[PDB]
Amino acid sequence: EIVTEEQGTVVQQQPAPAPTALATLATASTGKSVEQEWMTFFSYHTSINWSTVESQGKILYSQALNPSINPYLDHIAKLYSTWSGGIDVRFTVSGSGVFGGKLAALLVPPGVEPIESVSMLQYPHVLFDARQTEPVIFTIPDIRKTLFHSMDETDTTKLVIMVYNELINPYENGVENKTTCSITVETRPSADFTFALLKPPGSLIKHGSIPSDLIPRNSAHWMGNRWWSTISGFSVQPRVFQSNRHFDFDSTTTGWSTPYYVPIEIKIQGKVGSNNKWFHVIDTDKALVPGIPDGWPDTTIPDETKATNGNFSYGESYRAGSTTIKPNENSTHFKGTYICGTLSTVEIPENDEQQIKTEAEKKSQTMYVVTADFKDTIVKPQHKISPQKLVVYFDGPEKDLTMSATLSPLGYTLVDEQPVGSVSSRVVRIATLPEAFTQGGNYPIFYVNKIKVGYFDRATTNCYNSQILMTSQRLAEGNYNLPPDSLAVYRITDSSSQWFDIGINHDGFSYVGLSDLPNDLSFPLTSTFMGVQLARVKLASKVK
Amino acid sequence: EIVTEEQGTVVQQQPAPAPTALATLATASTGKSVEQEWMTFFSYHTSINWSTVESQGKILYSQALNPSINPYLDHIAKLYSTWSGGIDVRFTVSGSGVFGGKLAALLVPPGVEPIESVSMLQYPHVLFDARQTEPVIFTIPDIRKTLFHSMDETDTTKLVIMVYNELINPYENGVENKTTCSITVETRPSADFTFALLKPPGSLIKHGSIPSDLIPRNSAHWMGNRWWSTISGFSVQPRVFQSNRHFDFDSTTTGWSTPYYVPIEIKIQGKVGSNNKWFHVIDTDKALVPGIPDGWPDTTIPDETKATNGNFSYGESYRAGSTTIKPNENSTHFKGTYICGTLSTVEIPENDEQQIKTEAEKKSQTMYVVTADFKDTIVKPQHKISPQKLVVYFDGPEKDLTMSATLSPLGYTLVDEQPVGSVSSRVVRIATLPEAFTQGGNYPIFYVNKIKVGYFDRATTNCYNSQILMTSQRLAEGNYNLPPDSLAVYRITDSSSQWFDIGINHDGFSYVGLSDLPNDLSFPLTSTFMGVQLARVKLASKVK
Amino acid sequence: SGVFGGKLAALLVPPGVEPIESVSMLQYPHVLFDARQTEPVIFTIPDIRKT
Amino acid sequence: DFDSTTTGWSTPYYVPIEIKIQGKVGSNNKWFHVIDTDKALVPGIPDGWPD
Repeated sequence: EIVTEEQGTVVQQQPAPAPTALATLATASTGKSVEQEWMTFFSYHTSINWSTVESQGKILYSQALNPSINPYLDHIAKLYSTWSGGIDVRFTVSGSGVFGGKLAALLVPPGVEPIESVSMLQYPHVLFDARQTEPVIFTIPDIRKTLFHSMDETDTTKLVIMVYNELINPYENGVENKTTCSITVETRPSADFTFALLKPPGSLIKHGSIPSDLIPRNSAHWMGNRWWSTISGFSVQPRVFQSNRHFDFDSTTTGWSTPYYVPIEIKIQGKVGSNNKWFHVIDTDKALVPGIPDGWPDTTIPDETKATNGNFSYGESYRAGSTTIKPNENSTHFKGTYICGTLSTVEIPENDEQQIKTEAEKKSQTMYVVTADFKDTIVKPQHKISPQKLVVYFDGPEKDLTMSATLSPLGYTLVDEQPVGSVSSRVVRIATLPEAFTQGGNYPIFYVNKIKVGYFDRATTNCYNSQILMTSQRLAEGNYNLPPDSLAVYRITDSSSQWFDIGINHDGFSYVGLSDLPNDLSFPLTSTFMGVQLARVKLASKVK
Repeated sequence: EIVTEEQGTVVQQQPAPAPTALATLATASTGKSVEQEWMTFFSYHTSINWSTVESQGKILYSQALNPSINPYLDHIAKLYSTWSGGIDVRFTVSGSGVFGGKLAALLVPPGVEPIESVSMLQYPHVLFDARQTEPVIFTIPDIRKTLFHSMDETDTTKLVIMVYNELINPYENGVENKTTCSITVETRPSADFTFALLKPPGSLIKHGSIPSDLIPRNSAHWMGNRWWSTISGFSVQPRVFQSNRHFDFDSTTTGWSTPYYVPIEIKIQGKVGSNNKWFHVIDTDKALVPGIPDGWPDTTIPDETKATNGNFSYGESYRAGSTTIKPNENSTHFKGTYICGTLSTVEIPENDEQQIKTEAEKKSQTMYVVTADFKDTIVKPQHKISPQKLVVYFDGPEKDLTMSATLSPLGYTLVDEQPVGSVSSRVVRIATLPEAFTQGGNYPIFYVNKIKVGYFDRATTNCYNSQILMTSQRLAEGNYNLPPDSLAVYRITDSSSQWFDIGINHDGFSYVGLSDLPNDLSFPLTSTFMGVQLARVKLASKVK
Repeated sequence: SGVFGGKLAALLVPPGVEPIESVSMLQYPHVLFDARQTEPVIFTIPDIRKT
Repeated sequence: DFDSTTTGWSTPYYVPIEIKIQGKVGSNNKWFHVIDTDKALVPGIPDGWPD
């Protein structure tokens, strides 16, 4: 016997009413009419502020065709794996009848990235005046070279709206008297829009999905990559770099820790006649790399020093004013290490010879972890990590003890006026060090955290990060698609009326269209995915 | 001017092709036919194992009508706010022609919870034999007393399948020779099924949604409520209780910390001529309750002791064998406190009189936090927390220092053989202490963690939890609906072939249909939401 | 043997999707043949492509 | 409680109480302790023990 997809004998149940009755009762109270109701109404998309300052050429809107534009389509598309068809877009302009000015509408073919310039108007285009009343509906046709689209495709037709003729106001007093009118954009799926093949519930996607959730909605959720503190600033460098918790669009990592902040479980060795301060780490419980423990800080001491017992000691030229800083003043032998509380617990042999148990009865102490070279007399900085260069510093034991501990990064032994990991030479590599250079008009950036120091009341220093923590987790555990020649763009909007575009390249680093972002930024920031653009295209921004 | 929902003038764009052409190309390569394809095929639901052991009366399947049954309907339902109509269910039985036996199909009205008993067959019912071939399709009609359904409704019609006549096999050798055949259940939305009113994208739900995601899919993600370790066992008590990170279905908490594990930021005071070990906490940076710091452990010391300097010291009758334990052996003055690493940093007055800076140049030390009474000479246990009873223990300072720190719970000072928080009297209340008692045949349970101690090599003790951490976060930040008389049920399935039902009551505590769960349980467990049942109904289980 | 029991489900997974060993895959259109088959079942695999 | 809940330790029925007492050797006292009980709702406390 063969059972088809709907095959089966239907049996009637005794306690069952007449469907038609209840059916209409529903339709009646509910008002149900059509099925894909979203086909019968325009849904908000975005809005445009056309001011009298924007001159001829300025692009005020550039959207590419894609089911994502419509919240409804976007949701349904999740069940399917194919799409095709266009999407209608409605612009509703509302300016004074006294105004003057005209916008231009272009339809750019697929496979060609439009540039912002008047020369764009040397292409067939439609105009609509500022005093336009009834909304205009432009249909973005699905010009494609394939039989249908894949959920991962993004190179489609594009509708661009640009300033044709400057906005004018007869009452315009001058330049410092900007005037502006709004334009609201809405979408409605076109008659020929269609989702195609359904995909089995648990199946996986052979070609990753579009990266639209790599940067959380509110900066309130922007934890760091290096440190766990909440991001509170940016840094536009001509060259960004990092290797630990940094993750690739291919879900690969040159690091030794996962995209999470978990406690560190090491094991310290202590023999007699050895060192009584700096210790070597042996084995580990939780680790991604066979030897190096998950989470182990990716930084090393600035200069070489001897394994001498010491404590905090910063010159007077520090937190007593706004003076400068001299690398000589700070003489904290364990400068540069990462401060992290712990839970100590030494082992006891069946024949406790020395006063071991005496140590096992001692209160655990905060260690000062780090990665460096150790020859029992000197501690030299080594950025090439290995299951050997793992050293901790504190009071420690003396006899032949095998003390195991559980660390938890909390602070950092201050060193200079410069942020943590701002120097390549000091960043713990491991084989290779990922990096992202300036690309024409896009400069890479570092996400600035705030790590705690260890002597100055409750002060802290700035810590650099290669990517928001969520960005790392998603690139890690996810499967995203992005053509190397391009980058996933996001709109960062300030708590005021300031904003700038951030683009993530295939490697995993974020870029910006500026060579330096402003300091004054009401940080309760917000983000919104824009789409995928080319790297050789300067990113947008309305700062200053 | 008034613009309707689709109003707008359509303008034709110059560079645009003929839609009809590309349209068909799609339809042709894609095979697109109907729109709600899920209306044309049965989708897997669940399966039933009918063995020759199950006797007349046993219910093998009891599903209530609800769009959630169908993965497709379930997804679409998210756009809407109303539903109504039935759903077809297909049973496909496959047993040997040599078998014998019959199952019964009932249709229970809404508003009546069926009980498992033969007396159920004294109700109209349909039978299908074990050697049935072609699948049978039962339609669950939507019998309702309202005009339509709300996404939060759950009290609908119910289809029950029960053993009518024991399964038989002529080759059945005996009792220890169980035989069994499979039955697979599938669903297909009925002709009259309909989603009704759409809901504005950002709007909120006035009546919370059904609790179907309160317990994660894999136990690998089951972190604790009290401790952050991964759950690894259960404990069926005649009375469960907790108050800290425990959350209510109303998103309320009688605790003082949020559903997350974040570092603790306190402030210790130290004056001359005071105590040199146990210290009082002053202010705090991060806290939910105005005075008590977020995360502060919810346990207190067992007995009263004097503020004397001490260290770990457990009798020999501990970790040297499998002996018992005497509360006299353990003389660790700070028994019961929570071990947690920290980052110390004392303040410096503009006129450092005493040797303050001398302290500011000292390596931070692990503190032993806890909640208790303090009169500088004696430390008595007090379960009624307040911004006063916050005391820490360690070496600390002596002069007039205002030392601020940042804690991080890592361990626990062992005390007895019993798990943490297993005693009401010791659990830090605050005004009231939530609890859940046995309910006829359902006994409340505790989720068992594994917290680290502080002296025994790398050993640990069991820690109790009132709810999986995710459960807490969701009840916290979410909006779920559940009639107090009922409880959200979940199927916990062992890595072998063992399983038991867990029901969460409105208060937030989980229950079980047994008075004691087995120890041997391959813990890579899995969970799957079953629905909402009454509390006066013993939960299912196939253990032993 | 004609005395056995059991069903086997067949399904076509479109391109760009990797199947997994889960019953979830059955929450998709599928036909099924029985262990006690008489005459062979022929499934014809369509060539779904965008080229 | 209205939901069959009881903060107590005994059932809504009056049934006999069964306990075990500890006989003291090195002492002459009249008050004895109870080791354990056989029938109980709450492990440890006998069902029906006075209020």
